Amino acid sequence: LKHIPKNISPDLLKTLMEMGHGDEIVLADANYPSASCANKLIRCDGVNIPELLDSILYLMPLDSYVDSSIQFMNVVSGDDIPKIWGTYRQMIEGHGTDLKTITYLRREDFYERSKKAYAIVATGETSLYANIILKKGVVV
Amino acid sequence: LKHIPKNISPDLLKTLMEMGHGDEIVLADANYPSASCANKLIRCDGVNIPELLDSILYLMPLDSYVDSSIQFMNVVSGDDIPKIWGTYRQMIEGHGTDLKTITYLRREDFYERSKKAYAIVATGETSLYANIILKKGVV
Amino acid sequence: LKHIPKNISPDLLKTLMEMGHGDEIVLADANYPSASCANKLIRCDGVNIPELLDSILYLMPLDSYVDSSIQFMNVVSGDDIPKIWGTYRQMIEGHGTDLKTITYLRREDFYERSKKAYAIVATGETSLYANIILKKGVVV
Amino acid sequence: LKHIPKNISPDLLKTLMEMGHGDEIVLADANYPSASCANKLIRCDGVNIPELLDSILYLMPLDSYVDSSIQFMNVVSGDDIPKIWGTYRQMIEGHGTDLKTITYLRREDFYERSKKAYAIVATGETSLYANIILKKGVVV
Amino acid sequence: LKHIPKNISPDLLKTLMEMGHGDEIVLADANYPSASCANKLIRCDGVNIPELLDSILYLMPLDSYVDSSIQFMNVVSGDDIPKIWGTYRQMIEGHGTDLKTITYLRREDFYERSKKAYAIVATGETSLYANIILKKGVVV
Amino acid sequence: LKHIPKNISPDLLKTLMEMGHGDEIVLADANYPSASCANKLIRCDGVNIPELLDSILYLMPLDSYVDSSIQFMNVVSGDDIPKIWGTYRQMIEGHGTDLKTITYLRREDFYERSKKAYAIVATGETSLYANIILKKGVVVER
Amino acid sequence: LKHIPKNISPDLLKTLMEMGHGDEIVLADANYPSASCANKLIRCDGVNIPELLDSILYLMPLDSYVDSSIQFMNVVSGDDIPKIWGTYRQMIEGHGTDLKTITYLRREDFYERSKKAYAIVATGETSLYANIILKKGVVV
Amino acid sequence: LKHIPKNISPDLLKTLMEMGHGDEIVLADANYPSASCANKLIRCDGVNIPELLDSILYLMPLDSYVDSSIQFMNVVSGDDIPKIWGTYRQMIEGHGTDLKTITYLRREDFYERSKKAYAIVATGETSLYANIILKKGVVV
Amino acid sequence: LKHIPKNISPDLLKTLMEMGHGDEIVLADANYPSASCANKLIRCDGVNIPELLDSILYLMPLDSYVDSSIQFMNVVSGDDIPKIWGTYRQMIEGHGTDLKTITYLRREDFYERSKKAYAIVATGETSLYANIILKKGVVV
Amino acid sequence: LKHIPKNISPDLLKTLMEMGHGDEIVLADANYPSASCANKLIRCDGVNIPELLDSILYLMPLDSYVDSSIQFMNVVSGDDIPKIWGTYRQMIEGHGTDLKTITYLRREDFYERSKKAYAIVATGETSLYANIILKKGVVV
Ligand SMILES: C[C@@H]1O[C@H](O)[C@@H](O)[C@H](O)[C@@H]1O
Ligand SMILES: C[C@@H]1O[C@H](O)[C@@H](O)[C@H](O)[C@@H]1O
Ligand SMILES: C[C@@H]1O[C@H](O)[C@@H](O)[C@H](O)[C@@H]1O
Ligand SMILES: C[C@@H]1O[C@H](O)[C@@H](O)[C@H](O)[C@@H]1O
Ligand SMILES: C[C@@H]1O[C@H](O)[C@@H](O)[C@H](O)[C@@H]1O
Ligand SMILES: C[C@@H]1O[C@H](O)[C@@H](O)[C@H](O)[C@@H]1O
Ligand SMILES: C[C@@H]1O[C@H](O)[C@@H](O)[C@H](O)[C@@H]1O
Ligand SMILES: C[C@@H]1O[C@H](O)[C@@H](O)[C@H](O)[C@@H]1O
Ligand SMILES: C[C@@H]1O[C@H](O)[C@@H](O)[C@H](O)[C@@H]1O
Ligand SMILES: C[C@@H]1O[C@H](O)[C@@H](O)[C@H](O)[C@@H]1O
Ligand SMILES: [K+]
Ligand SMILES: [K+]
Ligand SMILES: [K+]
Ligand SMILES: [K+]
Ligand SMILES: [K+]
Repeated sequence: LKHIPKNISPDLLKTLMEMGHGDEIVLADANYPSASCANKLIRCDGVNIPELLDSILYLMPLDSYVDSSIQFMNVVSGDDIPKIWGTYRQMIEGHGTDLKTITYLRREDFYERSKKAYAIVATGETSLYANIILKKGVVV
Repeated sequence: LKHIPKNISPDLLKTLMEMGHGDEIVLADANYPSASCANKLIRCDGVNIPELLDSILYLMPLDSYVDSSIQFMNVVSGDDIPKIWGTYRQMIEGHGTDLKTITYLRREDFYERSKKAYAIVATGETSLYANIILKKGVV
Repeated sequence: LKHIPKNISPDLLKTLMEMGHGDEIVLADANYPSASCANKLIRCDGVNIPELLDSILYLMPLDSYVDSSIQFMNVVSGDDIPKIWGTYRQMIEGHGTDLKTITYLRREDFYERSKKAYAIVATGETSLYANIILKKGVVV
Repeated sequence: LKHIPKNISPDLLKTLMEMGHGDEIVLADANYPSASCANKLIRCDGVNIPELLDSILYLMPLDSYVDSSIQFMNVVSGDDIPKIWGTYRQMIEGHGTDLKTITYLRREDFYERSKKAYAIVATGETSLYANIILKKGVVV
Repeated sequence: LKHIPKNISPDLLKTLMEMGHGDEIVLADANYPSASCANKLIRCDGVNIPELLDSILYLMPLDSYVDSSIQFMNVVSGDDIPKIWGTYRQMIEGHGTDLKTITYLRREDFYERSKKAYAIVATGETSLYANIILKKGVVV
Repeated sequence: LKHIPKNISPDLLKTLMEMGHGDEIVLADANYPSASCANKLIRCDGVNIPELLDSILYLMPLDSYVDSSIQFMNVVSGDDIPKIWGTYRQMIEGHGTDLKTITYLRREDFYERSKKAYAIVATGETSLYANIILKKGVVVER
Repeated sequence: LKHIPKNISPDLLKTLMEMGHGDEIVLADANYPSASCANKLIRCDGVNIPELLDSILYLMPLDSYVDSSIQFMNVVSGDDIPKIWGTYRQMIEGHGTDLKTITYLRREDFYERSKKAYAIVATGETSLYANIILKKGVVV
Repeated sequence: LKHIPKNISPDLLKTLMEMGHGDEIVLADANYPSASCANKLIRCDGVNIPELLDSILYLMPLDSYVDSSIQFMNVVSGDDIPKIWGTYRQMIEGHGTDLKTITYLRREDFYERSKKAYAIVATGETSLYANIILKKGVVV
Repeated sequence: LKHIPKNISPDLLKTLMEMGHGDEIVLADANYPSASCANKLIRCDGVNIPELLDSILYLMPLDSYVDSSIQFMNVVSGDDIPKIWGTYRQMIEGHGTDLKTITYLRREDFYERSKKAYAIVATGETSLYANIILKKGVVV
Repeated sequence: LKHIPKNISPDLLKTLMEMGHGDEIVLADANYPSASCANKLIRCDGVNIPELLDSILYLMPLDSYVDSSIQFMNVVSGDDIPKIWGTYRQMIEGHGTDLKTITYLRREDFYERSKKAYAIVATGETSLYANIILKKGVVV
C-alpha cells in the first residue's frame, strides 16, 4: 500500500492494529525459539531487526504508563555485548523515546515474558542477543 | 432488520441472545487490549460506546442479583476523572438502572475480569478509560 | 432479550440480520431434507412454521423488486390441498404483503431453489407440503 | 423417525446415546447461561422442559448407584418457588423414579456442576428456576 | 438407550433423523469402497446388513413417492445370484413394503448413486453383492 | 496505530495489504447481500462508505490497466439516482482519478462481479444503491 | 484385508499400532461413559469384548515391565462378580499371559485411569463390569 | 505389532483397510509430485518401493474384475528402461498374480489416474520411473 | 540451520521438498495478486526475487523434459523491459540452465498458470514485471 | 532436493528450522510412546536412528549453554547396556561434540522430558532403549 512501511507483512500490521495498550510484541532473532514460545507466531525470516524496529516505532507508540516499555536480553557471562543495541538505542531515540525505558532481562526471564506476549515475530536477524520486547501504549 | 437497533451487529446480537443470567460482556475502548483478553471477540471498530451502551440497555436487562452489574476501569489517583463517565451515567439512569450499581476496578482487576467475561466488543471509542463491563439480568 | 420474538433462536437472528436484499431463506417442514440441501443449516426442531413465519415477517420485509417473494411447494395434482396453506395466507396478508406474490413450485424445482438459498431452517412442522421460501427486501 | 419422540433433536439423541453410566445432562431454562457453561452445547430454543424431561426419561434410565440422580436449582430468598417443580415431580414419578432422588443445589453450586456435565441443552422454558440436571443410569 | 434397537450407533441414528424425504442411505458390505464414495461416512464394521436393515426399516419409512425405494447391486453376468437377496426380500416384506420397489443397478451406476446419497454405512457384511440403497419416506 | 486512517479495521488493512494488482474489493451498503456473495467477508457495520472510500483511496491506487476501475450499481426505474453518487464522484476526483473510469452495472451483474472480488466489506451505509467496486492498481517505488 | 483379524476396524488398528510401550487402551462395555472419558475415542458399537480382546492379544504384546498389565472394573456390593471374567481368562491365559497380572480397580479409580489412557473403545458388550484396561509391551 | 508387516505405517494400514473393491493406491518414487496430485497423502519417505510392494501384495488382494490391476509409468521415448521393473515383475509373481495384468501408462495418463486414486504414498525410492498403481480386489 | 541457504523460510523449504518433477512454483513480486491466485501461499514479504531465485536454484533442479522450465511475465504495450530480467538471466546461466528455456507469458496467461502452480511465494520485490515460474526437475 | 540429507522428511526439515536455541527434539525408537507423548509428532517409520542422528547433526548444532545437550534412556538394570549406544557415540564425536554432554535419564524422567520437547520423531529403530533427546544450539 501507499504510506505504510514496506517491510511489514499484512499479518504483522493486523496484529499491531489489534494490539491494545499494554500488549507486548517480541522481535526475535533468527536464533530465538520463536515457534515454541509464541502465543501468536508471525514469521518474517527475510527481515533484520533494526529495519523492522524502525517501522514499528513509526506506527506503534510505546507504553508510557510503565517504567520499562522496551526490553533486551542480558548476555550470559563470558559472551560479548552485541553492538546492535547501539543501532537500537540510536533508533529508539529517533522516534522521540527516552532511552531510560530500556531494561535488561536475563535469558530465562526473557523466555518467560515472550510466552506472555501477544505475538512473536520470527526475524532473520543474524546478530546474537538481538531480541527485543515492545510494549504498546495509548494512541493520541 | 426492523425493530432492532441499527448499531448492533449480527454477531453481537447472537452473543447477547445466547448470553444467560450472570454472563458478562465488556464494551472496550479503542485502546483496550480486547483481542489479547477476549475469550470471544466482537469487533465494532466504527462504533462508540455511549451509542452502543444505549442499544444494549434497550435489549438486555442488567443483573439485579448482584451489588454491581456495571463496572468502569478506575483511573490512577489522582488523575482526571473521565468526562464520558457522565454521559454513560446519564444513560444508565434512564433505562431505569440505579447509579449506585456502578463500580470501579483497578486496571489489573479490570483486565482479569474481562478475560472471564463471555465476550469483549472492541469499539472505536477514542476517549480514555471508557470501558464498561455489563452483567446480564433475567428476562 | 427484550423486544425480540421469543421463537427466534440466536443463530437464526444472526443469519436473518446478515441476509441482504434478495437472499432467500427456507422455512422447511419436519419431512423436508433440510441438511442435505442446506448451504447453511439452522435447526429449530421444536418450532412450527406458523409461529416462525409470523416472527420472521415482523422483522424482515419481503422483496418488492420481483414478482414472487414467497414460494410454497406444490402438491402432486391435486390430492388434499394442505390446510396449513390457509394459515400461511392469513399471515402473509396483513403484514402486509400481497397474496399474489406467492407462486407454487414443483417438488424438484423447490429442492433445487432451496440449495441456492442462503439458509434453510429445519422445523418440527408435522404438516405436509408446509415448506416456505421467503425473499429478503430492502430495509428503510 | 418412527418410535422416537418428536421433540428430541438429532444431535440430542446422539448425545443421550453416547452418554454412559454416570454422565450428567443439564436441561436449562431460557434464562440459563447455557452457552457460557457448556462443555457441549445443544440448542433447543423452541422446546419447553416438561415435554423434554418426559421424552428423556422414556429413553434414558436414571442412576440408581447414587442417592441423588436429579438436581434442581434452589431459589434465593425471596423468590417464588416455581410451580413447574410440581409438574416435574408429578412426571418423575410416573416414570417410576423415587422423588427422594431429587436434591436442591444453590445457584453457584448448580452452575459449577453444569460445567462438569457432559452436555447442556438450552431450552425455551420461560419459567424461572426451571433448570434440571439428570444423571444417566444403567441399561439392561 | 431404551426403545432404540441395540445395533444403531449414535451417529447412525443422528444421520437417520437428519435425513428428510427423498434422502438416500447406502448399506455397504465389507468389500464396498465406502470411504472413497461417501459424502458422509458412518462405520459399523461389526454389523451385518440384514440385522441393520431390520432396525432401519423399523425406524425409517421408505419413499412411496417414486418407482424404486430400494436398490441392490446387480451381479456381473455369470456370477451367482447372492443368497442374501432372499433374506432381504423376507426382511422388506415384513414392515409392509412391496418388493416391486426393488430395482437392480450395475456396478458403475451403483457407485455413481452412492456418491450422491446422504450417507454410506460401512458394515462387516462378508457376503458379496450385499449392498442396499434405501430412500427415506414421509413420517406421519 | 499512528499514520493509519482510524476507520480501517485490523482485518480490512490486512486484506488491503494482501491484495495485489487487478484484485477487486466491494464496499457494500447495509442492504447489500454481503455475507452471501463474499469470497472473503469483512464486517464494518458501524462505518459509512464515503468515510471508508476516502481512507481506501488514500492507501490503495486504482488499476490504470483497464478502462473501468470503479463500478456503481445502476438503479431500476422508478428508483431515484442516489445523492451519494455525487459525494463519491467528489471523493474520487481529488485523489487523482478520472471520473471516466466509473461504469455502472445492472443489479444482477454487480452481484456476480462481487462474487469474484477478493473481499466484500459490509458497511453501515443506509443510502440506497451505494455499493462500489474498486480494483487495486500497481504501487510504484518513488 | 488378508492376515488381519476381521473384527479390528480401520481406525482401531492404527491406534493400536501408534501406541508405544506403556500406553493403555480401554475396552469398554456398552454402559461405560466412553465418549466423556476418552482422550481418543474409537466406536465399535456392534462388537462384544471377548471377540475383540482375542484379536488385540493376538496383535499387541502386554507390558511385562509393570506388576499389572490388565485391569478389570471391580463390583460394588451387592452386585455379582460377572461370568465374563471367566471368558476373559484364557483368552488371557490362552495367549500366554500370567493371570496374576490382572488387578482389580474400583469404579472411580477405573474412570480416572481410563481418562489417562491413550484411547477408549466403546463396544456393544451388554454384560456389566466387562471393561478392560490393557497396557502395551515391547515388540521383539 | 505382531503379525503385521514391519514397513507399513499406522496411517498406511488404515488407508489400506478402508479401501474397498475398485479403489486405487499409488506407490510414488522420491521424484513423483505426490503432494500435488494426492487426494489423500501418506508419506513414507524412508521406505523403498519393492519392500512396500511386498507387504501390500501380502495384505491386499488385487482387482480381478479388470484386465489391469497394476500400472507402471512408461518411459519417455528417449530415456532408458529402469532396472527396477524386473524387481517388480519378480515381486508380482511370488504372490499369485499374472504379469499379463501389468500395463504401461504415459506420464500424462499416469498423473491423471493418480489424482483419481484414493491415495498416494510418497516413498524414498531413488530409481526413476519406479511408480506403481495398485487396484484393490475383493477379500473372501 | 547449517548448510541451508539463509533466505529460505521453514515453510518454503518444506514446499520445495514436497514438490516433485513437473510441479511449479511462482516467485511473485510485491505487486502480484499472490493471495487470490495461490493454491498454496508462502509469504516472504521481506525478500527480493534475485536472492531467492539464487538459493532456490542451488537446491532445486529445473524440468528438462519440457522446452520451457522458466516463465517470465511479458510487459504490456507499453512500459519498459525491466532490468531485473538481465539479473535473472545472469543467474539462470551459471547454475547451468540454457537461457532458451525462458519463455514469456502474456499477463492473463501468467495469472492462469499461477492458479495451477503448486505454490506462490509473495516477495517484497518492488521491481515491476519481476515474476518468475519455475518447474521442478528430477534429482540424483 | 540437492545438498540436503536424503533421510530428512519435508516436515522434519521444517521442524528443525522453526526450532530455536534451547528447543529439544526426541528421536524415538519403534517401541516409544511417541504419539501419546508428542506435543508435535513427525512420523518416520521407515528410518533408523543412527542414519537420522547423523543427518540431523550435519544440519543442527547442539546447545553449548547447558552441561548436557544429549540424553539417552537408561536401562532398568534389569536389562543390559544396549550396543546401539557406542554407534551413537562414534557419530556425535565425529561431529565435533564432546561425549561428556551425554547424560542418562530414567524411564519416567525421559517420558516427562519428551512431553516438554518441541517435537518427537517416531522412527523404525528396532534397538531397545535407543531414544535420543537433542538440544539445539546457536547458529553463527
Ligand atoms: C544465547 C542466546 O540464545 C537465544 O536463544 C538467542 O535468541 C540469542 O541470540 C543468543 O544466541
Ligand atoms: C491508560 C488506560 O489503558 C487502558 O488499557 C485503556 O483501555 C484505557 O483507555 C486507558 O488508555
Ligand atoms: C412429499 C413432500 O416431500 C417433502 O420433502 C416434504 O417436505 C413434504 O412434507 C412432503 O413429504
Ligand atoms: C435467578 C435464576 O437465574 C438462573 O440463571 C436461571 O436459570 C433461573 O431461571 C433464574 O433466572
Ligand atoms: C464385485 C463386487 O464389488 C463390489 O465393490 C462389492 O461391494 C461387492 O460385494 C462385490 O465384491
Ligand atoms: C434495491 C437495492 O438492493 C440492493 O441489494 C442494495 O445493495 C441496494 O442498496 C438497494 O437497496
Ligand atoms: C455400575 C457400572 O457402571 C459402569 O460405568 C459400567 O461400565 C458397568 O457395566 C456397570 O454398569
Ligand atoms: C521422468 C520421471 O518423472 C516422474 O515424475 C518421476 O516419477 C519418475 O521417477 C521420473 O523421474
Ligand atoms: C502490470 C503488472 O501487474 C502484475 O500483477 C505485477 O506483478 C507486475 O509487477 C506489473 O505491475
Ligand atoms: C523398556 C523400554 O520401553 C520404552 O518405551 C522403549 O522406547 C524402549 O526401547 C524399551 O522398550
Ligand atoms: K513470512
Ligand atoms: K466488525
Ligand atoms: K436447535
Ligand atoms: K464404528
Ligand atoms: K512418514
